[PDB]
Amino acid sequence: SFVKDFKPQALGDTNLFKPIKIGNNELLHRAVIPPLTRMRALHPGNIPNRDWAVEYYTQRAQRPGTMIITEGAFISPQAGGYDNAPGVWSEEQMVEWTKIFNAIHEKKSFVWVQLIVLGWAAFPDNLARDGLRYDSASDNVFMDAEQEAKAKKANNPQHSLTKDEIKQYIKEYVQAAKNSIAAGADGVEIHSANGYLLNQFLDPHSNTRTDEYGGSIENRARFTLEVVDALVEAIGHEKVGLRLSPYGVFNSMSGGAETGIVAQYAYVAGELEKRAKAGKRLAFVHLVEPRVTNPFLTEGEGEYEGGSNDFVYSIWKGPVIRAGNFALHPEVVREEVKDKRTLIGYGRFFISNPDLVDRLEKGLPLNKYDRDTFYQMSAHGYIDYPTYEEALKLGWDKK
Amino acid sequence: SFVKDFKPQALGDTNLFKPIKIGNNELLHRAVIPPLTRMRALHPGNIPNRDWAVEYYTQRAQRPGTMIITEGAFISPQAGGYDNAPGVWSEEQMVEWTKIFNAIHEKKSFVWVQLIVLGWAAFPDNLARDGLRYDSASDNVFMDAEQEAKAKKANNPQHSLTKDEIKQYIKEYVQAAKNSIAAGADGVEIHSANGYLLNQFLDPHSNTRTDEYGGSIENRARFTLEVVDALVEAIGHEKVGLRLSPYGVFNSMSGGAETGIVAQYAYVAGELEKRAKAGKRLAFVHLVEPRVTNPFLTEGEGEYEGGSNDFVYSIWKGPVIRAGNFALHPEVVREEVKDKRTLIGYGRFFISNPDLVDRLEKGLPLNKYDRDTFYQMSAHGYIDYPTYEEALKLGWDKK
Ligand SMILES: Cc1cc2nc3c(=O)[nH]c(=O)nc-3n(C[C@H](O)[C@H](O)[C@H](O)COP(=O)(O)O)c2cc1C
Ligand SMILES: Cc1cc2nc3c(=O)[nH]c(=O)nc-3n(C[C@H](O)[C@H](O)[C@H](O)COP(=O)(O)O)c2cc1C
Ligand SMILES: [Cl-]
Ligand SMILES: [Cl-]
Ligand SMILES: [Mg+2]
Ligand SMILES: [Mg+2]
Repeated sequence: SFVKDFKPQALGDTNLFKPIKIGNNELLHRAVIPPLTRMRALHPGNIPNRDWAVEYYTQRAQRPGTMIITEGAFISPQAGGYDNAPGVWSEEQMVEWTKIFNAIHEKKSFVWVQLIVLGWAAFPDNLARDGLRYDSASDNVFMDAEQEAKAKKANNPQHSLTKDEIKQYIKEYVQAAKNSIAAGADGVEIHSANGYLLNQFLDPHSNTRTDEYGGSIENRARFTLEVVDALVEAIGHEKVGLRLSPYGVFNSMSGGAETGIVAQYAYVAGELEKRAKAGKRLAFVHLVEPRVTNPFLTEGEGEYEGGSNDFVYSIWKGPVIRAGNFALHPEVVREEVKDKRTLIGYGRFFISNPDLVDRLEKGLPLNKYDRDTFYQMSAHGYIDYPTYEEALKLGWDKK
Repeated sequence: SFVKDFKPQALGDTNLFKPIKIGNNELLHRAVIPPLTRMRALHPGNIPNRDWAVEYYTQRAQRPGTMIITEGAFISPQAGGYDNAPGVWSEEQMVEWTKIFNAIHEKKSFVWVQLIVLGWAAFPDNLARDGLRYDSASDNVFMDAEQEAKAKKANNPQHSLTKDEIKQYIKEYVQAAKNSIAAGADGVEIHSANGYLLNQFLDPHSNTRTDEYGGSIENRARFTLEVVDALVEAIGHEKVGLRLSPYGVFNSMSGGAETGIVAQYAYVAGELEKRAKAGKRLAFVHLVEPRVTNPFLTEGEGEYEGGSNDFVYSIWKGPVIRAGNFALHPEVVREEVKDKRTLIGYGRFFISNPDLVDRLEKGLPLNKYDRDTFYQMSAHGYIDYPTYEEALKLGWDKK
């Protein structure tokens, strides 16, 4: 059915529908698909879903010139820990990714692989089964009670990364980015948000190290910036973006409660701009808004009104993708896109609306999303959400 | 005469005329007099002007409940180097300051002493005459060619402060703050802006030290925060404010050209908020706007449009005083004061309008200022600017 108490607004008369260049891609509009983990990958091997994944991305690539960022993909087995999320380290995986990339490109759209490393968000029992460590920045605070319980039962202690192990992860990032580009991707997004490994280093709560990788702003940011530099060198600055969530609390990050949090993120932005003047400007910075500090919470919940991402624009001078509760707030988008380098990521409503871009342009009703199938092993709630035309044929305007 | 091409607006219907508590003071409106060096102090002894200073402050205290921040006052001889700016270290000085404070309090207004240390802004030849060092954070870059010339002629080399010398300055700050409060001041403002000593430490251009006082964000901010803590301990958090100019380029600071500049200032703000939750919240943070990156330039010149101070509000949760080209822009003030903890500092037009507050309330014409007498040894352009009533009697509406 359609979202009931929503008054759509046509955004065709705004910059959301002005073309823009991101890296090597000529986007025809500024509605971006942000990375959305869907858990349809198959076990063993973390293989992109052989039955449905091409169709899912094809559907969502349907508006020509759409930028798509993939669901997070593990750079290596040690970086993983969810059996049904995909990786980008093996030939088996890349064969499926290549079909996905070809399909998106056939629709005249673009695809950026998000590269992820879970750290403490991983399931310790899955890792133990596979003889893998349970990693994080430090070893004196756990993510939450459920993870502590899983670690205890699995006899798999949260491990503070040694330096060489950080270097190994960097090696894996480089190979993963190379694999992605070689298989046909337009670029990669480095995930440094949402409480995953790089974020665990950035955050003073999860990072209590006393070596060069913690204990200060520059040190906490070291790992993230090393990955940025390794990837820019490997595949080019124009094929690399970075995702951050300064006010996020998901996966036990600090958010605005940490008074040093803006300085930490301002520093990272500064270092990117530094490189940008040094000739190596990233394709974009992608920010999760304080509009959504936890993506599991329904729209309008977990809003942080005490902080803004606007500080980033004073520092970083490249394109900025912003994501978080924008689908139901066209009045907010209308204002934000007046800035000529701002793009808008729409997550949950791209899950439920394969033709979301047409709907934004024309101010059409939106399909409600079904949270129950966000992470199901099913085609249902993955590839069977209707376009607006299909919805009308199904009589959804009458429900 | 009045400012010719200005269309005044009455601001009586805005928060600019809502009372607010700053430290121990119940301000009756939010138009603040920011610190304004006027160079009327007498030599020898850096003594506040025995003839005119009481009258000057009395005039500008005339609207009941006005917060006045004094011209910068040297904490010690070594901290000085301008013969005609006042100090707050000697009995001779404090006798004059006490009369000033009494006069302001008689008008039911408030007075905060700004404490300053010049560093490389000082005249090396004056210092050499008095057997004093020419100090800064470092010794490998000079402020400008004129200062280099003065240093050469005076045989007085720019000296990078040793650690114990930093400690001595801290001792002097503490005694200076005590002297101020004892003499009757409502509080002090720590000047960490405008390219003076504390700012010289904050800025990566002027601070190239490799010890604990430089080489990182935390280190560059160390001196400023040590002064803050020393003063909060000495006289109370409610009697202490801090002034910053993140985008300033005056006295050879970096401004927005430094990509790390927002992180540097965000860190300081974070540390203040940290103390604020630790029970010791400063009375205010005072910011110079990117509206004016150099106060010597006429209004509308030296504007930096590439950065905003708004980031501070995401971090620091106390009162914020903002200064820079607001007198001629009531339309901007009207918007900024919608924030209920924002006060507005008016510098140059408080020099020329002793009754500025009445004029802002009622939307009256403003007296033009005379830059030639900003720093003259004269009553002219100091205590002879007319109130609006006096201006009309002088026929200024006809000029
Ligand atoms: C089901 C689901 C899966 C997600 N997966 C990822 C992910 O793999 N990587 C990532 O950086 N963010 C992920 N996010 C966060 C989104 O990219 C987005 O920032 C968030 O949903 C807020 O935007 P929205 O209100 O438009 O949904 C996910 C969010 C949801 C709801
Ligand atoms: C003549 C003059 C003297 C000043 N003296 C000081 C000072 O002693 N300390 C300080 O922090 N700022 C000083 N400033 C900067 C002002 O406090 C204020 O930030 C600046 O003039 C911009 O505000 P305006 O446009 O309202 O004049 C001075 C400015 C002027 C024009
Ligand atoms: Cl799993
Ligand atoms: Cl002088
Ligand atoms: Mg169901
Ligand atoms: Mg004259």
